[PDB]
Amino acid sequence: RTFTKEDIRKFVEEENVRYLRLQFTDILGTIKNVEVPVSQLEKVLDNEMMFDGSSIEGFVRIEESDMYLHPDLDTWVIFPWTAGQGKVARLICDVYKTDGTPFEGDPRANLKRVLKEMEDLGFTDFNLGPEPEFFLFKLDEKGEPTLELNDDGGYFDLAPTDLGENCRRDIVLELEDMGFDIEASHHEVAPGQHEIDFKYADAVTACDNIQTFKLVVKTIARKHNLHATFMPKPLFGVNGSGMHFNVSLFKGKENAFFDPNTEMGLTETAYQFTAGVLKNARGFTAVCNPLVNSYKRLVPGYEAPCYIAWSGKNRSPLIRVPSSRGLSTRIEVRSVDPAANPYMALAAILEAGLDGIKNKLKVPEPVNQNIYEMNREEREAVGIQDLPSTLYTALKAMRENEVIKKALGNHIYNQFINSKSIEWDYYRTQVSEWERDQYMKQY
Amino acid sequence: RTFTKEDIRKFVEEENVRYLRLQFTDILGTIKNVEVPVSQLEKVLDNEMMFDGSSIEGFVRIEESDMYLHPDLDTWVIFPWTAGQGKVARLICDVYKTDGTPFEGDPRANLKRVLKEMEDLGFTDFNLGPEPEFFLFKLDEKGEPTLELNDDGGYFDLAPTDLGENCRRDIVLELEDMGFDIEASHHEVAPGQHEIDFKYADAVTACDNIQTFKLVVKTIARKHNLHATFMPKPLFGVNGSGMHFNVSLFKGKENAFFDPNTEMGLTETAYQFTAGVLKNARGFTAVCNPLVNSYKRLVPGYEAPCYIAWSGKNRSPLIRVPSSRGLSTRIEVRSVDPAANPYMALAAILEAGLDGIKNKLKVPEPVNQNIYEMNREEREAVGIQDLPSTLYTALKAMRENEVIKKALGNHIYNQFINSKSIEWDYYRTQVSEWERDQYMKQY
Ligand SMILES: Nc1ncnc2c1ncn2[C@@H]1O[C@H](COP(=O)(O)OP(=O)(O)O)[C@@H](O)[C@H]1O
Ligand SMILES: Nc1ncnc2c1ncn2[C@@H]1O[C@H](COP(=O)(O)OP(=O)(O)O)[C@@H](O)[C@H]1O
Ligand SMILES: C[S@](=O)(CC[C@H](N)C(=O)O)=NP(=O)(O)O
Ligand SMILES: C[S@](=O)(CC[C@H](N)C(=O)O)=NP(=O)(O)O
Ligand SMILES: [Mg+2]
Ligand SMILES: [Mg+2]
Ligand SMILES: [Mg+2]
Ligand SMILES: [Mg+2]
Ligand SMILES: [Mg+2]
Ligand SMILES: [Mg+2]
Ligand SMILES: [Mg+2]
Ligand SMILES: [Mg+2]
Ligand SMILES: [Mg+2]
Ligand SMILES: [Mg+2]
Repeated sequence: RTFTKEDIRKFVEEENVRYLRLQFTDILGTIKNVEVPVSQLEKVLDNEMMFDGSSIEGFVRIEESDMYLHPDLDTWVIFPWTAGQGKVARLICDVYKTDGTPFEGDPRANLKRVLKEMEDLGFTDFNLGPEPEFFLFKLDEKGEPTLELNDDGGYFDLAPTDLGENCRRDIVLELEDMGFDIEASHHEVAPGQHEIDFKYADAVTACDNIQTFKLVVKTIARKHNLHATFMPKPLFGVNGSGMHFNVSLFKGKENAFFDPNTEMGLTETAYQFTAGVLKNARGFTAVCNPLVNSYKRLVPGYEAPCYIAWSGKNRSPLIRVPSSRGLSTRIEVRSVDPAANPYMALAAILEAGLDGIKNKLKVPEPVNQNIYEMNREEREAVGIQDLPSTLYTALKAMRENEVIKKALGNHIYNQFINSKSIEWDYYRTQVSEWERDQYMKQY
Repeated sequence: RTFTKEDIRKFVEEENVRYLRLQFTDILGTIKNVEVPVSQLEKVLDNEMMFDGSSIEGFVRIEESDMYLHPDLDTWVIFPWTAGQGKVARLICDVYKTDGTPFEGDPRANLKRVLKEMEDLGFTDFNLGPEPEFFLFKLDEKGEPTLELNDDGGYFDLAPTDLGENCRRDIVLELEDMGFDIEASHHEVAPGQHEIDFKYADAVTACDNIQTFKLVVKTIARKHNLHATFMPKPLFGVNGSGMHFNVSLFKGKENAFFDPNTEMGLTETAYQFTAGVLKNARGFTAVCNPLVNSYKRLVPGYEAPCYIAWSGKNRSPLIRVPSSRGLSTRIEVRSVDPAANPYMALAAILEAGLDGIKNKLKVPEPVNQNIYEMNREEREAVGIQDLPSTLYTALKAMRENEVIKKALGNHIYNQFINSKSIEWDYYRTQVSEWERDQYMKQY
């Protein structure tokens, strides 16, 4: 069910592939890659491809720059928009040190580490169905983006109110040709916003999917004279974009979250799992919402969470339980946004979830109600805690949580905190057009 | 005949449609749809598939916000401007709740509910032939509509006075290749105004016929560098657009409105029905004219109604009985405008008419003169009421009518009152440039 070096060797000759892209993911969720001519295949498969690690965000220092790429052969895919003499294929890679030690800073591998912990606890797969929503801006004279959305449409609109109809069709086409099992395509709430959904996959595969997804969304958009962006809240007073993380544990072909006995079809594994996410949600939101701009979307009134609670069929809370049951039984962690590093965010959610199982915690009361229309002490009554309000308050929540530190390991944890703290302090000393428009004449 | 799943399956295979487009309508009459690839065909046909009802206007709240779609299979249609590999079929859907119940808030479901009460009183089909007039404006360079109209032509004008022949011929062509029975196209009275008529059909498919028609006109208008608008009165001083509702009852392929033996040629069933339409007109005007702007159409001098009355061959009253008889025999409610939600409006007029049959009401006598040149005191004489003049009074007339509260059921009634009252209380507060032009120098 895994591919061998000779599997890959045959694909390269069958489809007459000309170039290889070796791709991997830094600490910011940003995909990086070098292209080699397929004449270098044997170097690729014997794990002898090198790059400057010091030139990558959350990696090594300049005095130990050299690092290697190790291709995960299962990640093979060919880019259905490439020619015959320019056919390009891809391998996603894990990062290693010169000595053959896998890198403590690799985000993909760190998720592979946390998934071995769920396995020793008796679960065969951790499935994630991501929901990355995006905005489409128009490009100008000289190719750079503008602030003019591509339409003034809204949820489930059709053409011409929704003008990214063709562009979404082109993204489904190339994606389907890449082995994506697409599920739905539609205009989202906010003007210019779009959603394309695809079937869930096992943890490592799902993240690889997100990275591919972004990759295809952005380039096809450019071919439609549009600029795509996964920024959390591009604009005040409209819905932001969130990368909902639908998750579930399988004991093999069977969904450990589903109960065919009860009226709400949830097992107590699932209740325990949701318990852990809720307990540790403060500690992991810096990682699921790692930009300053991520907290301009965690504001009430736009179907994004602000308050740690769970409920079914309810889109105001941090955890919605969608109505589907059966193999589709899942918890939806709505706080995640598309700027998150998927590998790290899923590591976060998984180990928080595994915290609830290993510690057999009982879940709080479902908040079956519109949490926005609740006031500070009406929710303080039922024990509903807030998520961090700023990126600075999110990191502090991180420094004091013990689970996110285990889910990330010491390197990523420190490199993440060190970067984002510098990030905050550049922001914190910016003077906004807001401050000037409100304060330059008045005072 | 009536299509069944495997009928659906075979058409999908035999035609290689790659994409389903599932559509439903919100309270404001606006079409809503999601694209899903044919991968998901079986998830569609098992009514297994969902959307967010709190982001549909006039539907559910965010706490209870998960809803499903049941496709009406008889609505299968392949878009004749989608080639292979990008070929889209459509299915109109009904809307269901998480408990498997139809949604009280579905406007289409509702028309179906009322049509059931029509089968009670012994009628097989309620046919409607709609007449959705529209305007075409010129786009500017960056794609947005301007206030320059496409021609300056009149009723029945030719090219080059009429510069919409070519936009209309393309509309007519796509429409026939979607199965429409087109009956005429021509320039309408106002400059830039156009009409395309088509055969009547049963109530549901006719409202479906209107939604498709609207979507196909706006699409093709863009292809021609135009903006189609179904706004009732886009410009002062020249006719508005109406959506004439031509209706009749059938006792099984027999025009129940046609009496072959009498001179006028109407059965007493047709008379009773008009009595009910005429009695309840004020109560259903808000739903037939839901815009502030709807009421700048409903003003004398423009071939559009403003007084509750009925006449044959006569184009001033609310209701006109056109000369044609036989199976063409119909009443024409001329108040309807194209911003009206088709399903709701038809539900409203269907029950008003039913109100008159069941109670065997008797018809006001016809007003066989140009009822725009009758003085308020001359009209009060014969006992002729006025239509509501503002959306606010129309809402007042609606809150005080019992037939309309039962045509919509409480959810649609309540949702529409609420939404439109708010739409008014913004309008009533804005300062018109009319006001600043007459008053700002004089005072
Ligand atoms: N058992 C499961 N575990 C994790 N994700 C799942 C499971 N079943 C379905 N999903 C995922 O949840 C996603 C949610 O799809 P979507 O239609 O976007 O739901 P909504 O938009 O209503 O939250 C799908 O992408 C699917 O792959
Ligand atoms: N029995 C009927 N019931 C409802 N509509 C009908 C019937 N017979 C004809 N019609 C419809 O009336 C419409 C005529 O519109 P049109 O020719 O524009 O009339 P007008 O003379 O009012 O412009 C068509 O949509 C046609 O299908
Ligand atoms: C209507 S929405 O509910 C959009 C939510 C918002 N944009 C956010 O996640 O921040 N999401 P979904 O795809 O789950 O229906
Ligand atoms: C000549 S007109 O009579 C124009 C009516 C106008 N546009 C309105 O109903 O507002 N309508 P029709 O197509 O029924 O002849
Ligand atoms: Mg070697
Ligand atoms: Mg291709
Ligand atoms: Mg979704
Ligand atoms: Mg969404
Ligand atoms: Mg979601
Ligand atoms: Mg199923
Ligand atoms: Mg006509
Ligand atoms: Mg007309
Ligand atoms: Mg007419
Ligand atoms: Mg008789």
